[PDB]
Amino acid sequence: MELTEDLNMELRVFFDTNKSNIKDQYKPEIAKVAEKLSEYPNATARIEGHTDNTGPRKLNERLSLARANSVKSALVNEYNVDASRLSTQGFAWDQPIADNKTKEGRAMNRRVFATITGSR
Amino acid sequence: MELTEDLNMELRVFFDTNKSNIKDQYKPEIAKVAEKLSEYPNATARIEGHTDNTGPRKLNERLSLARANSVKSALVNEYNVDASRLSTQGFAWDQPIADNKTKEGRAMNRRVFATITGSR
Repeated sequence: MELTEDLNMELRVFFDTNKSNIKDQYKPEIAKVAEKLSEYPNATARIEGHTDNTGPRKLNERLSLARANSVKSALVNEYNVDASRLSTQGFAWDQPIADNKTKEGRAMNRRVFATITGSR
Repeated sequence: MELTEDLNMELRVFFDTNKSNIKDQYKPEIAKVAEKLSEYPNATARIEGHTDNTGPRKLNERLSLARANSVKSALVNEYNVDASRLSTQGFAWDQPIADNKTKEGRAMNRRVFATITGSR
């Protein structure tokens, strides 16, 4: 029989200003990502971090990547997910999803989006 | 978080001449379909029956739809799958997959192919 199941997941984690820690409220989502990475052992994740547009370019290059790395670290260190399955990249403020002129637009931009894909 | 798992399954059942019963051979495969239909309660199945090109045309129109319906009935009656999730259609000898000039090709054409798709 031909039978396949395809996984597609998207995780969104948000961060406070200048912070790259994972807030406790995001732990259940990371745990679910880890469960699906075990259920689909060929799956991989592309984790992309971002900043709002405030502060030096240099801070935000590092901060965007640190936030992606924080997501990867939680998976690797707390869920024993192999690191090589998880890519990380930071886009500093280059890819806004909301208006940087509002406190709430800035909150939306301070984020990691991770895309998990696999098949079994 | 957004999580989707997409199911794609293809079932092939074959028939003896002038018959629309499910041969015991096919029962494990039909059981597997029902299992996935339960694991993906939103999935539906497109069930299509066929004949070889021997015999009167209306006999083959009926028999092709009877084949598709025998697969549906196995799912509905033995495995309690909701009948509205399953479509059936017969194509008489109009869609051959093999040579009707040989016994082996005719046996290939006496079939039901079903595609089961959906997400959870």
